[PDB]
Amino acid sequence: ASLVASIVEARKKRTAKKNITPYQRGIIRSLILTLDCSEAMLEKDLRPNRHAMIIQYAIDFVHEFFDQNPISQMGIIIMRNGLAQLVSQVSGNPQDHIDALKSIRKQEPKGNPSLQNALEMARGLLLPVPAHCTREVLIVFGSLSTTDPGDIHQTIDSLVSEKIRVKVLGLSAQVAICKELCKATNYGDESFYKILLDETHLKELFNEAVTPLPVNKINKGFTLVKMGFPTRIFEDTPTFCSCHSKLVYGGYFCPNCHSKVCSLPTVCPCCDLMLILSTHLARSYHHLMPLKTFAEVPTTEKFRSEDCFSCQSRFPILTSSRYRCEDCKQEFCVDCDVFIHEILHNCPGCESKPV
Amino acid sequence: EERENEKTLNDYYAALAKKQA
Amino acid sequence: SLKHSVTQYLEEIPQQVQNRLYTSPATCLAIYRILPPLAKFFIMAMVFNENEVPLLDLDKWVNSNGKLQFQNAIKSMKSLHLLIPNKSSGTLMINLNPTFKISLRNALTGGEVQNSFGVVVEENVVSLDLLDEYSANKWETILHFMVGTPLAKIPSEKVLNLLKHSKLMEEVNSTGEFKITNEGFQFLLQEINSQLWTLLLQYLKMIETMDLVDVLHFIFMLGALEVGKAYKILSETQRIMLQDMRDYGLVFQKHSIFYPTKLALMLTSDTIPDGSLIVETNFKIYSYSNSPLQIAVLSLFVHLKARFVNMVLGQITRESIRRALTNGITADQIIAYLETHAHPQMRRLAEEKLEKKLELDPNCKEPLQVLPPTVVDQIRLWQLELDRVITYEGSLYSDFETSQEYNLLSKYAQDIGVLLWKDDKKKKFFISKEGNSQVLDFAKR
Amino acid sequence: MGILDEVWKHKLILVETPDAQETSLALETYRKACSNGRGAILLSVARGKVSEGIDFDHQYGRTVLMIGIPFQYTESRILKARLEFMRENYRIRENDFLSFDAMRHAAQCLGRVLRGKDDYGVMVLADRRFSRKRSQLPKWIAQGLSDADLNLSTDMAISNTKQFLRTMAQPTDPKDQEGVSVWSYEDLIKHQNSRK
Amino acid sequence: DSLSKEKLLTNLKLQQSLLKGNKVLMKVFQETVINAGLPPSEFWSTRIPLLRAFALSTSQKVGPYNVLSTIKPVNKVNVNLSREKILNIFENYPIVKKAYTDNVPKNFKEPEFWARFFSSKLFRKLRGEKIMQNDRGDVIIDRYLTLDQEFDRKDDDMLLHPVKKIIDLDGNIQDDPVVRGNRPDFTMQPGVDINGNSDGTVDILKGMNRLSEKMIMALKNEYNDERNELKIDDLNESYKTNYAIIHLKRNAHEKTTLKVSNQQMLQQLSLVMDNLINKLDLNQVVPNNEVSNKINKRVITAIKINAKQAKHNLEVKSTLPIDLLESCRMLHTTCCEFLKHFYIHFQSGEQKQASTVKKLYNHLKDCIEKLNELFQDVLNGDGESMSNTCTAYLKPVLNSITLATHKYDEYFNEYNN
Amino acid sequence: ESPSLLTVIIEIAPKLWTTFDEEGNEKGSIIKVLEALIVFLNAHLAFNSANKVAVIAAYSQGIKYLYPESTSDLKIINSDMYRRFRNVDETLVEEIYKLFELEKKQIEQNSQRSTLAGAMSAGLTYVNRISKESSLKSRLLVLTCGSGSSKDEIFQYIPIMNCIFSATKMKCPIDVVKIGGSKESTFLQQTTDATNGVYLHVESTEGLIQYLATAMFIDPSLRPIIVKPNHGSVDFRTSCYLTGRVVAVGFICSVCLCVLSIIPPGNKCPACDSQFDEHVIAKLKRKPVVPR
Ligand SMILES: [Zn+2]
Ligand SMILES: [Zn+2]
Ligand SMILES: [Zn+2]
Ligand SMILES: [Zn+2]
Ligand SMILES: [Zn+2]
Repeated sequence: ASLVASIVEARKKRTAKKNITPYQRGIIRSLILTLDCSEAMLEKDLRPNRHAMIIQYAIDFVHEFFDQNPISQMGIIIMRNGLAQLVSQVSGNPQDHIDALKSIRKQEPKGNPSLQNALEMARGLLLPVPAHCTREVLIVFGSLSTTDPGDIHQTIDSLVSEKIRVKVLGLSAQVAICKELCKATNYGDESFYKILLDETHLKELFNEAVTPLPVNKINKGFTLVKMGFPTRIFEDTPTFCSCHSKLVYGGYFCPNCHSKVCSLPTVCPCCDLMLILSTHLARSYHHLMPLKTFAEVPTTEKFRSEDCFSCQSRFPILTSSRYRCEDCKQEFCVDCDVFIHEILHNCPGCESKPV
Repeated sequence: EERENEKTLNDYYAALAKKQA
Repeated sequence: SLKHSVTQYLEEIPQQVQNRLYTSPATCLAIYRILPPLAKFFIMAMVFNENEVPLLDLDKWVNSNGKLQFQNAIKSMKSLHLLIPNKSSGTLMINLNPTFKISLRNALTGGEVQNSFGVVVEENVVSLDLLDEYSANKWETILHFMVGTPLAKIPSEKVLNLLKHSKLMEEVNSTGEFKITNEGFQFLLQEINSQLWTLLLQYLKMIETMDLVDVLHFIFMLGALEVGKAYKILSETQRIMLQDMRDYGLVFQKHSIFYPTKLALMLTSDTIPDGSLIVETNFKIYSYSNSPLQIAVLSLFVHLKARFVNMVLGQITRESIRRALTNGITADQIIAYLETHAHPQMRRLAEEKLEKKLELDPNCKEPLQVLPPTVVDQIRLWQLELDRVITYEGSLYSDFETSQEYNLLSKYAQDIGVLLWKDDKKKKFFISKEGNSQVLDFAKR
Repeated sequence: MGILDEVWKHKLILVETPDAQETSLALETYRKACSNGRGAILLSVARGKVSEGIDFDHQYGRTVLMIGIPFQYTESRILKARLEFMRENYRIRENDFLSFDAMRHAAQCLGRVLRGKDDYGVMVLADRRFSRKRSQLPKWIAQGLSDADLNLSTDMAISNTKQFLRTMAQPTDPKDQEGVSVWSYEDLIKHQNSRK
Repeated sequence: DSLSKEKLLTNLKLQQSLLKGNKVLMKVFQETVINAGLPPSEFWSTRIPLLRAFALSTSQKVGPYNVLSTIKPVNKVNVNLSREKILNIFENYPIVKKAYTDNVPKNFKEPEFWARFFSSKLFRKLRGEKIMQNDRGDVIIDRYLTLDQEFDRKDDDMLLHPVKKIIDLDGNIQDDPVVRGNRPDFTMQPGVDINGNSDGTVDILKGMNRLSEKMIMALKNEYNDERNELKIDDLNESYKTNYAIIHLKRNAHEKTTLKVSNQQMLQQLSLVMDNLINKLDLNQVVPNNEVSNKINKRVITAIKINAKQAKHNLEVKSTLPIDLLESCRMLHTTCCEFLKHFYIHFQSGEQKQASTVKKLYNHLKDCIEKLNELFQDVLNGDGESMSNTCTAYLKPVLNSITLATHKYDEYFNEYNN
Repeated sequence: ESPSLLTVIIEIAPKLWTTFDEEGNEKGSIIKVLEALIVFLNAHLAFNSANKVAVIAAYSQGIKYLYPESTSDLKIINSDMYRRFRNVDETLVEEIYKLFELEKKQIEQNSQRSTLAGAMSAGLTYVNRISKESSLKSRLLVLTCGSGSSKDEIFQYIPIMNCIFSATKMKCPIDVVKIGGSKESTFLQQTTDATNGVYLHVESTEGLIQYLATAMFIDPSLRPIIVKPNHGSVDFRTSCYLTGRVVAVGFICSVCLCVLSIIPPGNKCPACDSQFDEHVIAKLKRKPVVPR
């Protein structure tokens, strides 16, 4: 009954994932990572520490977000001891955020939260943000209480007026205020306020939260952006960079002012334009067209092939692990189907199928 | 040290001089 | 130092004998496998364009990160008489050995191989049930003979003479028995192909004509052979040493055909786990390994209790430890066996606490022992209490005139390797009797 | 002795004031506290004014303690005369009635948590003598009560509340209750055809 | 509020404080504003988000909390006196603020002052402790008891207001207030003694309550509906993701600035199958060592240039003296600041900024002459051997400077002429 | 120093080599190509012992798992070869001749599509299969006969980006060998520059094994301590979507990000029909305002 339980849990997951839709999602993103050094995250119920696995899983999320969404920029606000602090603003450089993260790892967490203070200066950080740059904040919380200098509801209505969507990730259980926050922040939706059960589910929440979020018709931002690629020149001399003024052997040229920069994807510092490559736009076409799930055929029918169409391995008999792409009508194994849906972004059976 | 203070307080009265003028 | 010992024996072998060894493609393939990646790259770069290159071109190609290993590769390449570095037109023209070059070329192209791959009969039989089992039987018999338990199938007479004449399993005929030397406990601690290399090194060291290049070439094609097939019975000396290594259990020979077992591939290359032994402060043994060989080799220095299918148990006694120390077994050999039989749980915990203490400090006010010392240092303090003395017997002088003469005569004895002891405070030293005449002659001069 | 002083840092506390004006203002503060999410803790009598019609739901109705059996004070002459009175008339047992009436008051207090099929909570009861009162409990209340839950302690009560909040800290499939607890009109029609 | 770019430019004292905090921003400020003569208004106009970040950092305060419940005195008790805790107590309790404001400068000093404040009855009274009449306290602070009681009645008066109807239990108790039944037991009355005087637990409950409404009014500071809250969405339609889908149309245009036949490919296929089934020769592939020599010539021609590049595949070590090195660094940095302001000027697209473009172009021409005389000075003081390094190093920024001059000149001739 | 998973991408197309040998005189050059491939794989398995070799090629209408053999004897080569090498080469040439029997069967079946995207897809699936089994260094080698005029490359460009991302995550360097009348293959040059690979375009089938021996022998154990010999220098830009011209600075539609060198006619996206703000695009069209 182990395979039957695995099949019915995969059915429940498939019922959750039936809504495969090509929604327009948040691409030009601006992120704030609210963190807390409070005394609640000192508890050794988590091994070695709540704050420990916060530090390492935050480093992993920083890497995953800079990979999956390179063109976006993400900031870090730390809550500690009655007043929140800023250690990293929004940047295309992960290195500064990683260095701040390991500085927080070196230091001790202690304090008590002021979520209104964190939201207020997060509001000020997102104040000079363009309209196409979507404003999103991620929230972690290890407690059940927060004292705040003033009322939270004016802050709530003001941030709703600032057109923001926010996910909140609590430690213990659901809190009614954070549920209301995700409700009013996310147009009545309360799927944005989720609580973990263990570290495996916690990491799964991180891997979900790297992904972009679909955007509504009513908050329409249909416009154009003035984009331009830089040109890499493998130069023969140590040469000054525009930003840090240090002598670099090779690098890029600006498409307009011909200045060089250390890294991509970054704006120009001089003529002030976003300079990316085809990789960064190429990173999210599998968001732009998704990959619909593949028809796991039953063992009752006769099959076109009794071995895998892709990895070329023979199919088993009690259950039929022959998973058929509806866009290609070729059955694949469970291993190849899971790997293609998690990594690959084209069906080779659909490459075989002529159109 | 002290040498920044006379610079920025001379500039304090310089900004006031253009404020009245 | 196994490939280093092979290269050292090859460099001891003179230049034209080496060039005779470089004649044939199988020997050149075996030597191609011996040489480092850099020297392998150099000879494959050179083998298809017949241009003698200056050394300065090689210096231009070589990045200085791998410059030391480059120097090691070209020094072995020169000392093996495989390179021809001459400074023709002022710059060092470099040339690979041409016989080696053409034999490697014929091996790569599949050209003239002269059955250096093997004089085939190709009348193959099953190897799993005949060849592997005969090899396991004969190798089991000689392994228990090297343990010391009595067994009916003794080794051959020439390998018995190998153990007698060699310092490896000294067959002390005054006691009438084969005896475990310290060199032979090192032999026991060696890897399987290391043991094979030690056996052939001793056998070639004492065998004389039995032509030397016949021994060389025949062994290199023996390593180059594959498994489970019949082959033609080659030279006469190669045939009688083939029947000799048939008596070693290495080949299954049906008295012209012969069927080389897995051991030819073993000679060519190697191949909570097996052999992972739980150490104990209780000094009790929970081995993750069981064989009659395992009980046979563990009984030499452990009081054992019983055998199960993977866990043969017992107790370390200090009597067993002192038994090992009186067997000529080094405490370093015993502890080296303990790192070969370490266990994953204590290894994980030692790595976690190693990172934890290196986060604090490198010194830690304690002596260094990464594995848990409650099993180890109790034995190792008793192993520090094993030898702990030194004895000088023979000629001894005292009360010199000047310290400079003392240091000069003592330093001279150290240079020629006859000094056994010295003390700067007492201005006295001891030298061996062999070195007495040389030190006296230096003292007069 | 200060345990109130140290538990002050978690939430607020309100107690049933003798003036119901102050009690109403207290309820307003508790409503605003659960609105902003600070939350407060409430104390009132099983025969008090809060116990006779005040509702609590989905953050207000989350868990309710009863400590000991809510008995009427024993040495009331009116109570003893009524006890004798109903025994001579309708043969009503005295101690059985007293237990039943205390369970009636307790069940009335503990019914102020659940409104529809969406609220949830843990129902915690603190006395040794509570175990023999499943018959005096209502049918649906004792239906969710387990026989293993008849004698529990604070540690595994704390544990079971933790696994409760992890359980409904997560969503649920609508199809598991699409026609068995919630009905559509078509589900009602299908049940009607099943009955006939 | 004071959040506009105008107000951020107006806060000159905040600009002074942040400038004094930073160091390289000071050095940039003297070189631009003091040495070159840059107006401050457009110095800080390129730094408006940084000004805003500093303004938010300075302009924030913390949540109120009960100082008293948290702080314990721990025999003279030791105190970790924090001025932040002192002001926490001050704007927590204006009675304590008023007791402070007439005692330090007039009556007694600060340490004897806070010693009396820890000693006082009102300390332990307003602290989470019922006041004991056995305690001597501080007789000077005992005059503040009736003043704080007046504050209690005044705060109760301003706090008291009409109550929301559905929540109000006064409607329940006044639903039938003419009931003449029997009063409840001693259980339901408050805790009093045999004299009828209470223990004061209702009084301390009133005090902690009044602390909670002070928190409510601190939230409720300067800084119908019943139908919706009584409506239940449990049996209603769930929220619909009204997110727009995207569809693609794809037609890539080809680039802007011989054909074999089916018979030809069939016969070549026939020939190559004939050759394949015919023969494969092993050693025919070895090049003739002259065409292989030209192969080696082409390979080493690639290797020489590519490894010469790979020879040059904190910054690099420099032969410049540190004074000249820093001077060219700061001149490069301020000229970059000029050119970024020039892109602000040119990309503005306004006739209003014409005199700004003119005067800044004069400043850039001065920067050009500064660079030329700089290179002349390094030339005559060093024999050009590293002044070549200085000129090649500062070459790309002056190249973009010349690009800006040529753009300004060409556009000037386009619109003027 | 590691069990080095080595796999070669082969793009097989009769249109490509027939264009090659009718443009030039290299009739039967593919025979010298296969012999050089056989010698180079023999050299690779003579270098490492625990290494892996797989061969997969993509014909006109599809792909094939050429090596290893499927999960469901003629001897052109000699018996004087080593047994492992002879077995691999004999399996290879048997699969080649059966594939040529298939090619003769469907010779006038004509495909204007290319299954190269599926070829790199299936190659990377099998590379992940091998690396997931049992710590294995990986290097992938592509082969093209680019003398035939490529019909379209833009539809191939997006799985090129996907496989570049996946292989860059999978630490794999990929080198290009090109044989074509065109000097460059643009996206292949982008692939070599991005994925730490070596671009090369040649014409002659002779000296090919010398070129492989000199350049294609770099292994991931010793890759970063030596210069890649490639000479290309690329910008990773693109032609415009609707006008087909390479653009220095331009526009992309903020919904769909199709590259626009100029103002889109209809004020609307030519890839996802997104209408645009007329005031914003008028501000973009505004030239800088200059003193008179
Ligand atoms: Zn830089
Ligand atoms: Zn620029
Ligand atoms: Zn598969
Ligand atoms: Zn498909
Ligand atoms: Zn579009």
